[PDB]
Amino acid sequence: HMYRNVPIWAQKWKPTIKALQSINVKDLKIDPSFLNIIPDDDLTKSVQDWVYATIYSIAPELRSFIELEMKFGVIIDAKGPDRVNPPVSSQCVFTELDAHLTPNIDASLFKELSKYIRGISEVTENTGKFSIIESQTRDSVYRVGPRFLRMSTDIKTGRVGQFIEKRHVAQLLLYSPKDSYDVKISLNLELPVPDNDPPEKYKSQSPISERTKDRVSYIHNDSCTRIDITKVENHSETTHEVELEINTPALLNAFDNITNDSKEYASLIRTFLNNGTIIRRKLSSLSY
Amino acid sequence: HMYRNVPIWAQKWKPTIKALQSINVKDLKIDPSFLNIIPDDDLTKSVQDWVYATIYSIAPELRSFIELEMKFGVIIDAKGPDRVNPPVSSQCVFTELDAHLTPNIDASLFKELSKYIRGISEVTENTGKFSIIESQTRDSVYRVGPRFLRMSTDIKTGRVGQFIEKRHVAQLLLYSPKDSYDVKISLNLELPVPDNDPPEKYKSQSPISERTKDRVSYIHNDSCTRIDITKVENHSETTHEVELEINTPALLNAFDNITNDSKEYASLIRTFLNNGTIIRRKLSSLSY
Repeated sequence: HMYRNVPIWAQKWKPTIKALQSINVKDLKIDPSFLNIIPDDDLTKSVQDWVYATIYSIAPELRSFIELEMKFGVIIDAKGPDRVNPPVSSQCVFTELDAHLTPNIDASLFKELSKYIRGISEVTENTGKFSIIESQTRDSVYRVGPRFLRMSTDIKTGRVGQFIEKRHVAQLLLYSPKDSYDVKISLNLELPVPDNDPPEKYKSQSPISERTKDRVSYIHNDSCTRIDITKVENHSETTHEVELEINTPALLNAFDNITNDSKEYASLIRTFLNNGTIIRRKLSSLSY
Repeated sequence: HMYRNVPIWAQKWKPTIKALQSINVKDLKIDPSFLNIIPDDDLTKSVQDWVYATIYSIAPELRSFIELEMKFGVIIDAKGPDRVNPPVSSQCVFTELDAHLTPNIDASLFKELSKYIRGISEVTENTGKFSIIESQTRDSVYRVGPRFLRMSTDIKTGRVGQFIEKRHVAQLLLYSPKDSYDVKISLNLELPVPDNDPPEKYKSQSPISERTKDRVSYIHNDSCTRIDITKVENHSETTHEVELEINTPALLNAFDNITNDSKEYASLIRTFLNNGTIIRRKLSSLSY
């Protein structure tokens, strides 16, 4: 598990993740179930299985370069410009060949959600739970041939922050018909470029694409989550992006402990989705 | 709310049902969310809304005749004999014109699930939680014209148990693609026939349909639920039916308290679905 990687189509064990035991809460009024457990709902079990399969398919040395993120926007199918409209009416994993999501949320909604999140961060009873990080970076993509290298530059001190090759490993599309946006959950790799020097080699040539990002990040260490709210100019097309990202460290430690003690892995996933849902719901209630 | 009934298309207030607060459990290792709440998942919120709308649309005097049940079987669409196959991959409310479910589960599965439930009822630590009721009844449907009256007769002492008019008010279809069966959630009315005598009037004439039911019921008062496992001969076509039914009393008391204290209504629903899910999952794991 820790020291191997197997392709998704060849994996045979799925770790058992047990349901939350009826917590030690004041004797409730109603048992949660006749077994006295709270079974995970179907979408959280799916995500738990998918995230485990996809990590277990990447080479152990590559695993600390994992980024697991949820991005908001609308799922569009291969044929039609409009949001997909399967015959379902509650949230679910959406599996249609060529369906895609481009992260982007209405500008007005983005500014009311930013105020909401800023307001939640300043309530005096939760102020030592969040930290706010504001940043402005220019990401430029260079082709080597053919590989695409992304170099990130901070606006103030034009020092190259990150120099990497980003590889898309997998994505789930969550169709959310009660909501004004759907969500894509992505597992990418951000692999640091090797021996190729950043500043020396590519200051000279022209990127094939440049994105400027103006971003406010809210880090909530107690739920292992970060919320990133960004205005991006895509060279120029503007998008407004809202992302939730899980802390990699904590993810890799939970995944390494899955045989030993499934419970850490299972409530990391549960919280990530619970944070996701709060944002999704707040964006839908602001849309009225 | 209590003393009115409004049609579904005309209802304007939806009660707010709050998320479970981070229970008083040993300080967990991970906050459940950045708000410190556990938002309800989308299918439980849907069911909570649907059940409230549908009760609120029935006339207050008719409400104690409500039966809220979950039945297992497969959703089939209008055109094709096979189980529906929308492009989704986790459980969701399934909304396709003319889609239908006929309650019926493989005979072999039904006998292994009966053993499982009997085994769960006899574990010494949960034996004062369940009671088992075995019964054999013949239900005969008579048309008056045109209304259909169902009279129920117990096999031993051929005394007519129930004499009623059953009215279907609504149904939700839950598409469960990870499972071997789907579920239909139904809200019916079982209205007791008025002044028409049972034994005198219809011993003479012939029913338009007769069903014999051999049933074992497991009553779990602490979760307000009953599990009913029945072999039915439909005059003769045999079906094997598995149903979960919520206790009406408790449902009507929770619904009456929804403005005052939403939490009873919300965890009655949550448990019903949690019980449903255990049965669904056990039926799917027995199917391998």
